[PDB]
Amino acid sequence: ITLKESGLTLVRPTQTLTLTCTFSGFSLINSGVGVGWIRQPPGKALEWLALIYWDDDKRYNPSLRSRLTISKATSKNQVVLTMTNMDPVDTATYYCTHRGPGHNTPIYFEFWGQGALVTVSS
Amino acid sequence: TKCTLKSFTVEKGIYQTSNFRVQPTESIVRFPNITNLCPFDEVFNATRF
Repeated sequence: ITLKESGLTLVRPTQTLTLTCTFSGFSLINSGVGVGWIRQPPGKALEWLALIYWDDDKRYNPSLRSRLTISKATSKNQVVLTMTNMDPVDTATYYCTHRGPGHNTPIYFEFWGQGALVTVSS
Repeated sequence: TKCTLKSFTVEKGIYQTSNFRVQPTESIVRFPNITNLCPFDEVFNATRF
């Protein structure tokens, strides 16, 4: 099972961030399977952005709602995340992670991407 | 031979006492290459109930 992030890593403020997690080893058509995004500032704790189950349940972080749109492109086995109005405080690493089934309860974040350092400056 | 004539003394001659028949040594069942299982793996491993 593998994940990999990609997009533009540097953008000025008042612009929009786009990221694309292309994965391999699971499909967002089975039951259970889902894909999420988590950002982490440099030297800080993690933060949850959004999540999208296999039946298209687009959960969002409320405080970051009204800014986020998550969508899937299952045909290409890839997911796209979008966050507008970037700022220098949004400099972080963005991982795309996987939630599958366990043995008596769903597993969450068992496998991670490798991050994509995103800098917002000029 | 005595049992057929019901007599302890049998006279000179030829007598047809019984018959013999080799018995079957095995039993076999033979049916065609029958292979066409129906989809239980589709209703139990369905994608979304």
